[PDB]
Amino acid sequence: RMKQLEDKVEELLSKQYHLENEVARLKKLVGE
Amino acid sequence: RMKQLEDKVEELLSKQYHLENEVARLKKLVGE
Amino acid sequence: RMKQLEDKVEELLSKQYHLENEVARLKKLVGE
Repeated sequence: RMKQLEDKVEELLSKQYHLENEVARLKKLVGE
Repeated sequence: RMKQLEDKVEELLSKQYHLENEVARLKKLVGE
Repeated sequence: RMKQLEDKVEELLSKQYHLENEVARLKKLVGE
């Protein structure tokens, strides 16, 4: 239970950090 | 309380996948 | 070890809301 969740949360958190860097870079292109 | 959690992570998993999809797509369409 | 998990589910939940917001706009801002 606990462990499984913990795994799945660090992965999603991992993904999230990247997703944000991408969106930040998308914002730059398009226009500020 | 653990099923609860499974439930919110369940939600986050899904929303993350549709987000990434949207972003990848946008990245493509936008271009430089 | 429970509060930690709970506290992480919130970072993800929090960032998730903001990112969907960011992309939703860029979408309209691109026509997409």
